[PDB]
Amino acid sequence: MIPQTLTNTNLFIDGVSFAGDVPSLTLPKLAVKTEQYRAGGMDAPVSIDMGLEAMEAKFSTNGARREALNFFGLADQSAFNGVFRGSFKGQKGASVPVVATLRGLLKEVDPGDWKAGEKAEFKYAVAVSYYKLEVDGREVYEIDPVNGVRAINGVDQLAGMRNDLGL
Amino acid sequence: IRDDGYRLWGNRTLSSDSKWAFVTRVRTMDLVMDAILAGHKWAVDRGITKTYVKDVTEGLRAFMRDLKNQGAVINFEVYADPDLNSASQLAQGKVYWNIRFTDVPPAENPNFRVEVTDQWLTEVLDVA
Repeated sequence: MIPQTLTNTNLFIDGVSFAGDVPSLTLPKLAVKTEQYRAGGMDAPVSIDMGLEAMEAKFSTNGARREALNFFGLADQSAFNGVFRGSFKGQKGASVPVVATLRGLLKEVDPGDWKAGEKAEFKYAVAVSYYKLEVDGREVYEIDPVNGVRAINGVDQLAGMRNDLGL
Repeated sequence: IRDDGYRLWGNRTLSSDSKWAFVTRVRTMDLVMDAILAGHKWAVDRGITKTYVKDVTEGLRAFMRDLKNQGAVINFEVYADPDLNSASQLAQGKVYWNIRFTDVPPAENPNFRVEVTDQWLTEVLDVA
């Protein structure tokens, strides 16, 4: 392979670009909910899946930025839309985009300490109700809890439970 | 037949088919469905979801064990037709079911085989 690393990030909240004031992004940690399964005739657990964990995407701005402050605590959950973008560089110069469109509830706004000479950072966190990760313009993840979809290469892994539940 | 015109007597209908000889057979099949239909009027609306065909069978079986309970049938059989439920049929709104049952037979001809014996001529009428 080629040594490849992120060099640049961007954020689109509602189509508006945050191309001056987002120092840090955080994509949601996709964790499956394992239960360590030890049963008869075996000495070690085996970790069956039980569904996904709850996803939170957090991000920080350090200006005022009403274009992200006005999405806190709306009555409409899953109305914060948002696109986390990253450019992964690579040694040969072939920049690969990593774009994570996501949707949910902006669940906490954390204006930190305001010291005078120190940079003040508004920390936000969203409660992700839809998540699609595209790498090099190709769908890697697509997670929609309601309308239960877990696509991993465009392949919906939950077609098994969908016919079982009659969904 | 009797007693200043007292009782209606026959129970054969005017059919040329021995499968449909009794009016019991004709009336039961006619009014098992009129209870099935008037009772499943929700199946002509209610656009086809995934468990549409399952919720009709368990609805058909439920309004058919009420008929086995009161004695109209004996051991019905209801199931969705596996060979004719296509998706080309389902785009037209057609979906099929099979509602086999057995009707109760009328006791048309009780037969008495009566015999006069001299077997109990010694068991009684004797010093013993």
